Amino acid sequence: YGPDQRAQKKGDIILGGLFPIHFGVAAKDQDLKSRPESVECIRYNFRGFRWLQAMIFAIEEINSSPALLPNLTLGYRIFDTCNTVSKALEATLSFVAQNKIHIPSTIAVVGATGSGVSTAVANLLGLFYIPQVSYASSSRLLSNKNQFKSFLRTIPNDEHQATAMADIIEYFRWNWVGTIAADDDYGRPGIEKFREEAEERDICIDFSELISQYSDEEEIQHVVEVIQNSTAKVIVVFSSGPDLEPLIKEIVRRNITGKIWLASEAWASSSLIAMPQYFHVVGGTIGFALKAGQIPGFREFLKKVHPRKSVHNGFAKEFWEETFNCHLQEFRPLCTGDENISSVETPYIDYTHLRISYNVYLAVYSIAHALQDIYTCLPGRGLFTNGSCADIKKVEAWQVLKHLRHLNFTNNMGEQVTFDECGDLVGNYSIINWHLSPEDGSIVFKEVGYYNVYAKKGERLFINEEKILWSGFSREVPFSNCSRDCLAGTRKGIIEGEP
Amino acid sequence: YGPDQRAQKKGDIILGGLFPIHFGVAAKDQDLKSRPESVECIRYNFRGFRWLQAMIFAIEEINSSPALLPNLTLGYRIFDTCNTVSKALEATLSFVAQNKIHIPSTIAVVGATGSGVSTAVANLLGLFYIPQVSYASSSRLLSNKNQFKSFLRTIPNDEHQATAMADIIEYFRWNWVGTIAADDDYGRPGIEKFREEAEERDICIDFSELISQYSDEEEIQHVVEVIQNSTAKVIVVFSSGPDLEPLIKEIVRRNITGKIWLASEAWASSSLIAMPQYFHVVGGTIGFALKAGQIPGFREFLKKVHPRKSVHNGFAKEFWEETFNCHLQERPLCTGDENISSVETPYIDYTHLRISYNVYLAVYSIAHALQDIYTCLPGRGLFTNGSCADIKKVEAWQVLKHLRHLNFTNNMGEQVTFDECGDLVGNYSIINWHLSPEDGSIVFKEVGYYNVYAKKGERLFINEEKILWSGFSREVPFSNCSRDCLAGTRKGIIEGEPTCCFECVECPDGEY
Ligand SMILES: *[C@@H]1O[C@H](CO)[C@@H](O[C@@H]2O[C@H](CO)[C@@H](O)[C@H](O)[C@H]2NC(C)=O)[C@H](O)[C@H]1NC(C)=O
Ligand SMILES: *[C@@H]1O[C@H](CO)[C@@H](O[C@@H]2O[C@H](CO)[C@@H](O)[C@H](O)[C@H]2NC(C)=O)[C@H](O)[C@H]1NC(C)=O
Ligand SMILES: *[C@@H]1O[C@H](CO)[C@@H](O[C@@H]2O[C@H](CO)[C@@H](O)[C@H](O)[C@H]2NC(C)=O)[C@H](O)[C@H]1NC(C)=O
Ligand SMILES: N[C@@H](Cc1c[nH]c2ccccc12)C(=O)O
Ligand SMILES: N[C@@H](Cc1c[nH]c2ccccc12)C(=O)O
Ligand SMILES: *[C@@H]1O[C@H](CO)[C@@H](O)[C@H](O)[C@H]1NC(C)=O
Ligand SMILES: *[C@@H]1O[C@H](CO)[C@@H](O)[C@H](O)[C@H]1NC(C)=O
Ligand SMILES: *[C@@H]1O[C@H](CO)[C@@H](O)[C@H](O)[C@H]1NC(C)=O
Ligand SMILES: *[C@@H]1O[C@H](CO)[C@@H](O)[C@H](O)[C@H]1NC(C)=O
Ligand SMILES: [Ca+2]
Ligand SMILES: [Ca+2]
Ligand SMILES: [Ca+2]
Repeated sequence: YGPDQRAQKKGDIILGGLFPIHFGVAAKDQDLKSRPESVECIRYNFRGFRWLQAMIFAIEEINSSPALLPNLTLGYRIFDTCNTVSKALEATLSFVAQNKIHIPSTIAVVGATGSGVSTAVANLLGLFYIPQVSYASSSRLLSNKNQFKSFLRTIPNDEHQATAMADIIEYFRWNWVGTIAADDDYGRPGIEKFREEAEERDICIDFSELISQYSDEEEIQHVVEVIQNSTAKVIVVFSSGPDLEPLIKEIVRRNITGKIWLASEAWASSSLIAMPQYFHVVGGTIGFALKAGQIPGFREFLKKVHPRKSVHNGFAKEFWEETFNCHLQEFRPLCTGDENISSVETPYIDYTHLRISYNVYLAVYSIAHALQDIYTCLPGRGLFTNGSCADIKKVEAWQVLKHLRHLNFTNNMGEQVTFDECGDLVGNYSIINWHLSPEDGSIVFKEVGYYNVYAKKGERLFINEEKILWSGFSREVPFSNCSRDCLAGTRKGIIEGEP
Repeated sequence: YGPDQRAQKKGDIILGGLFPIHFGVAAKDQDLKSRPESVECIRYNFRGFRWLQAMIFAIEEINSSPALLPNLTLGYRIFDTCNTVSKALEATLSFVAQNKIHIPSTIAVVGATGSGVSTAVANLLGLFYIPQVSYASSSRLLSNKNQFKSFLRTIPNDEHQATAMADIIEYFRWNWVGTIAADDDYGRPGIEKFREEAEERDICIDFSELISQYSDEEEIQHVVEVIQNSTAKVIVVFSSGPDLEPLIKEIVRRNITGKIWLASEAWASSSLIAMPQYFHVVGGTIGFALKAGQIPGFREFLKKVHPRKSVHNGFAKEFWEETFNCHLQERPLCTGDENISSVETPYIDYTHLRISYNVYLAVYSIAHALQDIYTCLPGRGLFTNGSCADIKKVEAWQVLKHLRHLNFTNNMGEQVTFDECGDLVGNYSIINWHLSPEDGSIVFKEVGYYNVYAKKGERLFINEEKILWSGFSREVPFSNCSRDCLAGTRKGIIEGEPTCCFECVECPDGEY
């Protein structure tokens, strides 16, 4: 059961996992004139492979520490989703293969990345009460506990992002904008929340459009026609890189400049949009980012992968091949095997901060500490029936979920990690700016403030306007009002139809 | 296996089924202090039982006719979903149980009602390329063929409904309304489309709220207060009966009267809201409806039910118990000789068949897809090299391919064919809620239609002479946020308020 390439290790306790190794699937048509065959995957995601190694590192750090879960070993079974629902469902059917009835059971799943994939996986995982701990899903629809009974996450939701964007617009005195969002369960609720917030602060919106990764030519042309027919220089986008690339390509080949973008977290640091060829269009973007944690011995673990020594990993071979443009054997030169991964610039060991990787780390330690709480329990002071402890020899999924619901522990950085009613965390935000490197010629992200989620309303945002390059060259705030303000000797008037 | 309650029969080809026999599940939630049990369904839906009987009737009619499918017999396997995702997922896992690994396979499935349930079912059914035909799901999110490969339906989507509501509001000139929607995949896209159209037509919307079947007291109280403060008389609702009942209960308890409700097809005929004691609030509602059909011999088959002769129907015993307030023993004891006509229930208390006619069409659609595979000639086929499939060993994707190229004639002399998004087209009927003078009861009276086959601006037709506003009044209400400027005067601006609301200032001296 399950797909062919996988990261698998045996042990007393087995943990699941879903990571987007590939960016997407093939644009194919199957008019069913023959028996259908399995779809393929196209592009290679080096960021996703880095997230995969964080879970392995956390598990192997737990197994080597006698203070956490002694006399017990943890395994894993990690698959690939290709950013599609169907592959995730194929893997999940293997996750719950024994509960529906030679395959070990699953007690915890480190959830997917996309919101739609997470929803589709959770709808099936909630039947058997198997906890799922996501690390990048920030939709507000997953906070509903009537439908998703066993969903937890280590990332905050998207209400504060919309509120902060409205706060920025109010801060810089703009009242004429336009909105774009992806066509999924992550973009639509967020853009709706932003519209709800902006209606109260008297901000008028000109156009609203929806995009998708599989949009045809005559839906991109219409969207880019609507954009250039407007007089608003401020555009708000709730989408990811794969869902935004075609529109950006079309805009670039048309050479449309002068717009100001307010990026969400999904594409704030995406490598598909932050390209020097696009700088004369996407330059000067303002976006949001999370707070970066610390993992001490992580670079050494990343810099010791090998297609032959990493027998437990099935993605290492393709990582080597895609990195070195080389072909392994059991145009493309043959692989010697002694090549060095430090000589190639890829989003694998070329990073400045760890944000989602820290989330994977935290999810694995949350599961481990729930298991530890099960382990070190005194009978008569438990959490089940008349007060009892669950046996660590025969632990089940729902007991782990119950312990996760009542979790409180201090991480390696010296701060508590507690899950709220709907299994969410609250955290700070960091506001960044897109610059141009003077020496290397790449794109540099620079912090220009922060968003405080603890302070009172109206005292949260903090902007250092002195360090904002408005288009990479400008040092003056853009004008984005619909009409010029009247003077002392005049008054206002009404234009029929217009807001 | 799956759930214990079911209705199945042996045959060469088996069809699936998903009907909402109940309205919902129990309100109990576990604290995870013990092993969780199976959730239980609470209310009984007499409308959902009628739709199942339509599928059974269609199959039994096909088996008797030699012209349609000789030498082949159709069975069935029908489950209950209770308007819940988990039950439907369990039933669907039972449907595809053979293909995960003795178990017969399911050629086709007649889909669910709710869009949220249908999406969850289709996500799992699309892996195995099993065709699914829905009779009530009408969300536009299900028209994306890049995700739902094998979804088909016999009901139009809601874009035309939203445009029709905008046209109705434009016909009776109002520019100050409100909107209420359900928090699922059905009410959100429709309300977004309506907001787009209303902004296009220069109509101002005051508020916008979201409700759900499991909303607590504070949310309902906040929603009602929002409606109370605003002066917008006209309210537009995109939801169903179960999701709207708590709000209507709270409003009726607080006695808020005078609003004009525009109703979607989901609750324009629901028996949970169309009640005589709600009339002083929901009276005079204007809503949409589908087009009725004819199924001769249906009522007799409906009236020949019994909890003993129905060997193949496991839902009949609870039907009898609920109908006669009895208890069958293997609450008085059941004699078993009572008359169905004695008890007045939504089972046979109907006037037109509108959703139960879609089940008929779905069953004949699958039947005609199998007649095409059955009868063909070598070199004349939809598959590779012009070859034909094997009727003796037929697969699901062949049925899907033949469904994508289907063109047949209904019983009542009209054509059916499906678009390449698996959707259909049809007209609408606009009804008005009255009060019957003989028996106090809501009565729906048709006042106009919406010809979807016409050009823009010539589709809506409304007869005003048969509309009773608020159920008694004969005068068109008023909703504009501002009294009209009379003459010799100028518009004004009020700060912080929409352009729909002005001040009516007088002109300067020497002008006109
Ligand atoms: C979230 O951000 C706020 C401000 O950005 C943090 O508050 C700061 O806390 C440090 C140390 O406690 C103080 O030295 C600063 O003066 C605080 N800033 C302000 C504006 O009061 C807060 O600690 C952050 N939260 C977390 C969990 O790190
Ligand atoms: C663009 O419009 C905004 C609001 O429409 C203007 O913000 C006003 O700024 C003045 C002076 O700073 C304040 O007295 C007003 O209260 C602000 N408006 C509101 C609604 O608070 C802004 O000045 C305009 N910018 C330009 C360049 O005209
Ligand atoms: C309520 O407002 C609507 C539009 O804001 C009014 O409709 C206008 O009516 C005048 C004549 O009274 C026509 O000349 C306009 O063409 C109408 N506008 C549109 C867009 O159709 C309506 O009359 C107002 N109601 C009342 C009672 O005055
Ligand atoms: N929050 C996104 C997922 C996401 C977060 N960060 C990302 C970075 C890259 C790609 C996707 C993401 C969603 O729900 O859809
Ligand atoms: N169109 C509805 C389905 C529906 C039609 N009539 C109904 C009556 C009751 C409940 C649901 C329905 C939906 O998308 O969900
Ligand atoms: C595109 O627009 C920029 C900005 O004005 C201009 O400098 C450039 O010449 C244009 N054409 C290109 C980049 O081919
Ligand atoms: C978690 O435990 C620490 C231990 O002192 C305590 O200070 C903190 O308040 C606890 N967190 C919650 C949410 O109770
Ligand atoms: C369907 O069949 C009818 C009658 O054979 C024919 O007139 C029509 O062109 C066919 N196709 C469509 C799309 O209706
Ligand atoms: C809709 O109504 C028009 C006119 O009333 C009619 O010509 C057309 O055939 C109808 N279509 C359907 C699908 O009923
Ligand atoms: Ca250990
Ligand atoms: Ca306008
Ligand atoms: Ca206002």
